[PDB]
Amino acid sequence: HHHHFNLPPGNYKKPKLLYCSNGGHFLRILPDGTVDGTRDRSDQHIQFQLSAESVGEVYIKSTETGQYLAMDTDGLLYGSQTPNEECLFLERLEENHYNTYISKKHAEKNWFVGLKKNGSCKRGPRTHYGQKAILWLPLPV
Repeated sequence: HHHHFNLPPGNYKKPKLLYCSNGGHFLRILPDGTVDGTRDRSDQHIQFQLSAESVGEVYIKSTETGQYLAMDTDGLLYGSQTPNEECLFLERLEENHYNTYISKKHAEKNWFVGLKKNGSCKRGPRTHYGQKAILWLPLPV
């Protein structure tokens, strides 16, 4: 392992919203596969169903479009129609409170799922431990 194994409490029984502490945005995957953040709580594309592959490994799937959150070879997030190796994330506790999601594929590079204060996605290499951009709070739908 290249990372710790402090896991967050909670389960995957129900869908959730993923709120980024940084700019207070909800993660969003639009129909065309575009990923970004929005403050609009009434958005129909901010609801996600998380599921565990192995302990601590998860898929993040849009309940509205069925698209899986994924990070490509150059670190950009995108919505995938089918589950693949780029869709697996290491879900961990951070700052004893928040949830972080590390690309499994690029875990050695410490590429995280994260949003900038303006709600745009951070590219893998631009993320790192210590940033507010990578801190998530899972909320009930």
